[PDB]
Amino acid sequence: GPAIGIDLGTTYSCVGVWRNDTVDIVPNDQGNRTTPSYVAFTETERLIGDAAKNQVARNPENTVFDAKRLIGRKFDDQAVQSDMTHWPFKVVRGPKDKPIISVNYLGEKKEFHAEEISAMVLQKMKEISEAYLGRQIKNAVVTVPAYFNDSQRQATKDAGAIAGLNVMRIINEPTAAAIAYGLDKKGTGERNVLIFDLGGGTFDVSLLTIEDGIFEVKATAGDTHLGGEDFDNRLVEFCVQDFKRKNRGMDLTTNARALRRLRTQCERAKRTLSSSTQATIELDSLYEGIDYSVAISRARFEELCADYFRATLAPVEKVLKDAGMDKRSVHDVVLVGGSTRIPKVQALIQEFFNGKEPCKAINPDEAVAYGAAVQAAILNG
Ligand SMILES: Nc1ncnc2c1ncn2[C@@H]1O[C@H](COP(=O)(O)OP(=O)(O)NP(=O)(O)O)[C@@H](O)[C@H]1O
Repeated sequence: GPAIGIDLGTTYSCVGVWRNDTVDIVPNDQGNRTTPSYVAFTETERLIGDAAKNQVARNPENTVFDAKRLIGRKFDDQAVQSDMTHWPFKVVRGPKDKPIISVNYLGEKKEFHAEEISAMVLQKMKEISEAYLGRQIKNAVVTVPAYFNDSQRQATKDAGAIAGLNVMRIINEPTAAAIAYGLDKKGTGERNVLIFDLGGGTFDVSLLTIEDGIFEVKATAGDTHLGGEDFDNRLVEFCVQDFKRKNRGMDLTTNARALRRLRTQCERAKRTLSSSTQATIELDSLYEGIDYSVAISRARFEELCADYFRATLAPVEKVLKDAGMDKRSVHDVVLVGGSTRIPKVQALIQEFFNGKEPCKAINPDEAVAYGAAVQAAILNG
């Protein structure tokens, strides 16, 4: 049958298919090409994606996200123990030091491995692809960060198997982006490719070398706690303080629904600021019947995340140093991840590369899935 390519992201997942000998990115039920990597359990149903993410404030203990931060890892890992302190869902020690997510589902305590949560997200990707292609799908290529170990790779493959997918190969995310642009066919000799990947929760910089279609990850650097979510946090913080001074120090964070309405609008304001210089937040009866509105400029947003945007350049320096390579030696600079849509992030990378135009023709949050779909087709014959 036909083969698909899946980008199983920390915050958003994306699937690419083949129609008429080309790659199509599968739109979900909301017309979006990316789906939140969220699952939720209630007394009557399980919710996936947007439906799960939108009810997070109403059901925090049973809304699971960030399964990618847990997949193939051990319960006692310092990274796992640190992440657990910011999660409202319960994580316990299972046998063989395996993390167990503990929720309530259909009126009973239910346990899940991180790969069972990721399997739900992968099953949703299989469903939308089947609806889109009008046929059964099993063959897939699933991507992972280049730094993932054998345990994390195997657990991602297991998530695929639990979802009913035949995982033909687990490939690296930066390699998938390079494949998406046909960088393994661009010129003669050796090709140096830098993948600049800024998504919802993570920042990954990878330096690859290509020679005669063979890819080699030379160096990787980044921050697993730097993404679009942190930029929203800065906008949310600004609006929370602005409501305090407008309303005698009143704190809207005490009301989960009010904070969620604000956060939802900060996310949309941020997205508007990638195409417009002005964004408007206007929320009637936000907190204690008090109306809230604010005009947020692109300059203000850039000023609020000034430190974050600057900190993206250090891992670019780290990959070039680690490989003993100069920035002028890079033949292709590839923009990957939804947060690379931010004009200031684009301007900073281009300035660093002395005006060099990046590879950005493919939607940055779709490139990994696009590349995974190309690889899937090759492997499927
Ligand atoms: N037009 C836009 N302007 C600014 N940010 C955007 C825009 N569109 C999407 N984003 C951000 O893109 C992020 C999701 O990036 P995406 O690359 O889809 O996540 P991912 O694949 O799960 N990677 P990650 O979270 O790092 O592991 C969210 O924080 C969005 O707010």
